Parts: sequence; structure tokens; C-alpha cells
Amino acid sequence: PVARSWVCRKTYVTPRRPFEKSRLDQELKLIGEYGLRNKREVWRVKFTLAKIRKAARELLTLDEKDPRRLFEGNALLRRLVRIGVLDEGKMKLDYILGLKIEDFLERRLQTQVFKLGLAKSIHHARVLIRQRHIRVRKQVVNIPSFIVRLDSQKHIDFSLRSPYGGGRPGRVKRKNAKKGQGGAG
Amino acid sequence: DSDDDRTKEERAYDKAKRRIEKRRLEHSKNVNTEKLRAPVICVLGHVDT
Amino acid sequence: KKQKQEEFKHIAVFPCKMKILPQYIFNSRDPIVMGVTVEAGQVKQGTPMCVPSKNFVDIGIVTSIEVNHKQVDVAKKGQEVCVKIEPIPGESPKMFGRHFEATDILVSKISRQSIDALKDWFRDEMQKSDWQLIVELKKVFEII
Amino acid sequence: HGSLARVGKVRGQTLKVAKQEKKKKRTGRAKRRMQYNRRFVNVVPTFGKKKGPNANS
Amino acid sequence: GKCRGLRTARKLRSHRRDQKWHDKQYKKAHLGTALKANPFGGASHAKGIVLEKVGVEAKQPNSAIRKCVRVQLIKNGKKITAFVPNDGCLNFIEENDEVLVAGFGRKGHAVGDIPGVRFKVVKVANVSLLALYKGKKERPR
Amino acid sequence: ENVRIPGMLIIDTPGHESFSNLRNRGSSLCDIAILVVDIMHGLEPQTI
Amino acid sequence: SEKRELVFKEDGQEYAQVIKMLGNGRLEAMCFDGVKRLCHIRGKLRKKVWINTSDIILVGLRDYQDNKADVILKYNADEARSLKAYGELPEHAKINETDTFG
RNA sequence: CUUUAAAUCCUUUAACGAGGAUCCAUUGGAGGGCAAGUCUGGUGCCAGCAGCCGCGGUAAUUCCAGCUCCAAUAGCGUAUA
Repeated sequence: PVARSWVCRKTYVTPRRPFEKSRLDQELKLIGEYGLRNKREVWRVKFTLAKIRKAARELLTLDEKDPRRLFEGNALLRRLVRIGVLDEGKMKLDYILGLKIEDFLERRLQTQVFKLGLAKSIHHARVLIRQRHIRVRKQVVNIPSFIVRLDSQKHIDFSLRSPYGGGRPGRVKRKNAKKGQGGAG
Repeated sequence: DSDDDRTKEERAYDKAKRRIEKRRLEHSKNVNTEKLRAPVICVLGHVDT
Repeated sequence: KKQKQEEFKHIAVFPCKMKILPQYIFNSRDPIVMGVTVEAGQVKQGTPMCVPSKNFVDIGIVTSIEVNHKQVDVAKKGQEVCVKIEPIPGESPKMFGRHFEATDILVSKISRQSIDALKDWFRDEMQKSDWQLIVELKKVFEII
Repeated sequence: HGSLARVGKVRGQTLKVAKQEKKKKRTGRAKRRMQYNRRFVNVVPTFGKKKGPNANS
Repeated sequence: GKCRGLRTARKLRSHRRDQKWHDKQYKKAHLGTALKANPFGGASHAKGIVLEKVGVEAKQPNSAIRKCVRVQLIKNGKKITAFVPNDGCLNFIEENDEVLVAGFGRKGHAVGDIPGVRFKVVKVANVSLLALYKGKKERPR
Repeated sequence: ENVRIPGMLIIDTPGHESFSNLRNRGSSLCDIAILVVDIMHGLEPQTI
Repeated sequence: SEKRELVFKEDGQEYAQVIKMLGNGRLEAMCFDGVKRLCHIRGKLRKKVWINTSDIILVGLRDYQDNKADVILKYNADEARSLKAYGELPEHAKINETDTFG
């Protein structure tokens, strides 16, 4: 009798077929194009899309003009709009079954920083996110798998402690200066 | 820099061994003259003695 | 080791080469009474007897060893003893002077299992002369 | 020959060689993208059986 | 099904019970004779004592001789035949040694060309046999 | 001098049959040996 | 047919003689030590040569068990009496052109 | 510095701290299922591999060792229910 939780669920899912050409082809294509680490995060993005698709199928199973159907139909559509992946004009319940993995991966923090033009490459963007340089509305984020909301898209900039956004120079810069006045004097 | 060998696993304990025999040596150079340990006596003999 | 002797007494046969004395024959057939002198090895109960010069035909199984009508179990080399030999059941009885004579040197019939049995644990009672006799009975019985 | 049933025969009498230079890693960002663009851009699909990436023939 | 009536269910249930009882894997898994006759006693791994080393012949198309170990089990006390897994590994073990034994992966059946052997050797003398093969660990003295 | 010592350490030892050759862990450490001798017999092979 | 190289014993071989023929692809041979051994047919000797009874056979000894062993190669008549003349076999070994009396 | 009965754990912050950034990522496989070399050298129905087909007979796309390659990745393989 302890005060614990014991509440945990799996986020990714393992596919049924272990070896196949084409599945590996677009999985490697998505990993290479979006700068992902390995297949676990694309499997968990597939699992989140599977959850949303199952909820949409269950909600469309129920008949029209039921208050529960309208209730979490409006809730799910409002959540998908607030993420920003869904367009405002596509305000319909059966449009949930018409988007794919790259739409969810478009709202990643890594590719949002890469499209903002303050980073050179996608892997350079992932390193720059990973190494505590970008704040999200006066709050630094060091992880790449961050879902940027639509309201927070226009408030992404460098950290004030980072040397890129204005601050103290880095460790190798002062070491280079110390070597410079060591060799000069 | 080349101070130790290629792997630090067999070179890291050398400083620890140097400190444990210098602790052994120093404990043998600061010694007391009186109030030493308790000696041992050793009873032996034949059966039915 | 006492129990090992008791249930391995029949399977263990000591080697023995025996020299026959002339004209000391009493019974020629059923049983075999012949006063025969030990020249090599030792004689025990149940030891078979054969002839090497007559393509290895067994004589019979012994019953008792008598030294001047006194039953002695073990007889060493150089003693004139009297041995009562009985024919084996299932085979025909033998007679003296026709099947075998007094001009033949008699040896004990031994088996390779008996040699192995004397090798494994019988180190105490098997001497250097008995080892040489073991080598000779290996070299005469066409066994390796 | 020695004997038929002596264990570790071909393990014992085989020759011994050493290793080579250390390879690098990019955690599959170009480690598998190199074989992807080898199979896509470099190697053309020839009408036949197959054409593998490790085919040293 | 065939007997299709609204107010009957126990006939279907009893027929399904009898037809499920008249099976092979269900009859093996739900009887005490199969677990009693199992040398492992329903365990994945077990420990035993090495007492003999023998060599069995293979099947007809595959002509070789395999090195296998006679092992007496600790929990039960009956002899089995166990097969050492990898090349050059019979010399790594000797007589009168504790050993860890496990099945091949056919749920208690012979695998390949080896007759009468359904178990394999994993660990001997509380050290892994794979580390003994690959030289990662040195054998106890 | 008897006041400064931190007590005394006592080792008892075997010496029956099949025990006289286990003095490696009994005699290689004890400083002052004491030999109890019986005057009825005197010398013994294990004592010498 | 051709006079090949006559091989001697190395570490693990012994000159045996077959005294009784076994079925199911197995063989029984009498080695020249005094004990009994059971023999198995080589995979290279599966049908190329038919080993009969009462002939000199080369058997490979096994160290962890001395009851089961394996044959190697067959000596038929001429290398048999030539190596008999070399003196490895003793006088007690009879070939006598396959006589069954012993 | 903070937390804490008092510390340790996390976070913040001085001074250190990376170029082959040796501050070195393994685990199983490469005939079919089933991603992946008719590569090189050795024993040549022996040693062995192999869940199943089957590979081993002195040209081994399967054994035993080096090079390359694929699979998942701080994780991977085996046996049991």
C-alpha cells in the first residue's frame, strides 16, 4: 500500500511485416527528409494518427444530431485547428480521414525552425534546438519533438543567454582569446 | 597529449595504487614507541596433558 | 571387497602352469584323480584345465586340492598336490592316456575378462612371476 | 588426420588475421541515405534479375 | 453450426466442450500426464550434473557424428541427453560439472538430424558458454 | 608493564591423530608458544 | 588397384579385424588390444567399398568413450601381409585368406 | 545556491572540460521465407551450420577467419506459458 501511480502506456507500435522494400523506402525517405533520429518517432506519429483515425471512425459510426457526436466532434476539430495542421476552412467532421504523416510532422519544432530561416540545414536545426539556443515565448526548449501551436508560431526566437541572440561569447571563443594573448604575449 | 596508455581502464588505478602504498609508507614512518598491540600466546601439547 | 570377492570368485581365475608327474595316476575318468605338482602360479577352486599342444581342449573343472589327503585351498609353486578334477556337465568326460598324456605341460584356462578382473583390483595377490605367467598365457592362448 | 571425432579441428587449424581502420557513423542520417541515393540516383533499374548495392561482381 | 434453435444453448456448449476436449494441443496443455512426463517439469531452464559424454550418429542424408552430453537432472532425478551448441565446446566442459540446460525450440521435440535429443546446453559452471567460445571470459579453474 | 597491554590473545590448538599437520593456520601467527607436557610420558613424535 | 602410399598409425588409430557383421549401417570389429568396440561406416565409405568379414580394418579411436569408434580405411590382402611383414601385427593375428574357423 | 527531519536526485550558476572531438555502440545475419557479396583465404560428408527446406564429396552464393553491405539501436538474441 504505497502512494504510487503505475500508469503508463506504449507510444510507438511495431509493424507486422519485419522486412519489406517499399515500407522501408518511404520510412527512410521521411526520416532523411525530416531529419529524424530513428524509426521509433515515425512509428509513434503513425500510432497517434491511428488513434485519431479510430476516434473519427467511432464518431462517424454514431448517427447525426446526437449531443455526444457534436460535443467531441467540436472538441476534436477545435483541437486539430489549435494545433494548426488543419486549415480553418475545412471545418467538417469527415475531413479527419484525409491527412497523412507529413502533415503532423510539418508542425514539429525542428522543421518549424528550419522553415523560419534562422538555421542552415535540418540537422543543424536539430542540433541547435538540442543545445539550448531557442526559446518559445521566454521559455527555452531543448527537445526537437515539440508540437508548435498556431498561436505560438510567431514567437520563436533565439535565447537571451545564447551567443547568437546576444549574450556572452561561448567557451571556445574565450579559449581562443586566451590562446591569442598567450601566443601574442 | 600522451601521458597514459591508449585505454584509461588499466591506467586510472595507478594513481590509486600510488596513494595506497604512500599511505602505507607514511603510516610506517610516523610510529609510536610505547603502548603497542596485544601479543598472542599459543597453547599446544600432547593428549591428556 | 569381501562382497566383491564373494560374487566375483567364479569369474576370477588365477593363471597357473602345471607340470604333470609320471605314473602317479589313480583314476583316469569320472572324476580325474591325478597327483600333479605346481610349477608356476597358484591353484584355486573352480580353475579350468586344458592342453596347449592339442588345439586347446579343456580337461575339466577342479573340485578340491589335497596335500597328503589334507584339503589346502591355495598351493604355491614347488609343492606336490593332489587335485580332484570333475568333467563339466554338457560335454563328454575325458580319460587319461588317450585324450591327454603325461608328456604334456598343463596350463590353466583363463579368459580376457578374468585378466581384466585380475588387473583392476587384484594388485595385492598378483606378483611379478604371476605377471610373467599372465604374459605367457596371453602368448600361448592366441589372445591379446 | 589424427582422428575423426576431435573437436575444434577447423577452429584450431585455421589461420589468424587482424582488424582494420575504424569506421564512422551519422546515426543513419546519411548511413542509410547513401544506399538510398545509390539505389535511386546511381544504380539504374536494369531489366533482369536484380542489381544489389553489395554486388562486387 | 448445424443445430440452430433459439431456446437451445447447452447442447451447443456441451458439443463444443467435447470437440475441444477431443483435440491434441488442448489435451496436452490441460492434462497432468504431459506435465508429469516432461523432464523439465514445466520450466524453461533447469540445472543438472554432467556424468557421461557420448556421440550419436546423425540421420540418413546428413552424415556426421554429433557430440552430446548425458545429464542427470537436479529437480527430478532422471537422465537426459543434451547437445552442446557450438563448435569446439566439448573440450570446454568435463565430467562432474553443474550445467544449465534448455530446449531447442520445438516445444519438446527433436530438431534436425539428431535423434533422441531435445535439449541444448546454455550455461556451464555459472559462466556463459558464448563468452567461453568468443574468449570474452576465461574458464574457472 | 602489565597495565598498558590491551588484554591477552589466546589460541587453542588440536593435536589428536589426523590433526598435527594443520598448524599452518594455527602456529604461523601466534607469537609466544606454550607447550604443556605430561611427565608420565614426556617426549612424543608430534611434540618434537 | 594402383599401389598407393602405405600409411602407418598416427595418434588415434589402431589396426582392428572384423569378426561379426552388424546391420543398420553399423559394424562390429575386434581391435588388437583385447576389448570390444562398435564401429560406424564412414560417409565417404558408404557404398564405394564393401567391407566384408575377417579382414584388417583401420579404426579411429575415441577418447571420451572407448566403446564406440569409427573405421577409416580398409586393408584387403597385399598391404595387409606387407605390413604384417613389417611387424606391427603380432604372430597371433591370422588372416589365412579369410578362414572362418579361427 | 536550492531541495530535504538532514542530505543525496532534478534545476540554476562560477572556474575546468572535444578534431582520428580514443569523450571509440553494440546485438544478430547475408541460398529461399527474409533486408542484405555467385568477395578473398583454410579443412575438404571431417569439423560444423541449419526454427523448416537443406548446405558439407579437395570450384562451399550456407562451415571456419578478414573486407563490404542490410536490419533495429542503448539496445539485441535464445528457451518456455
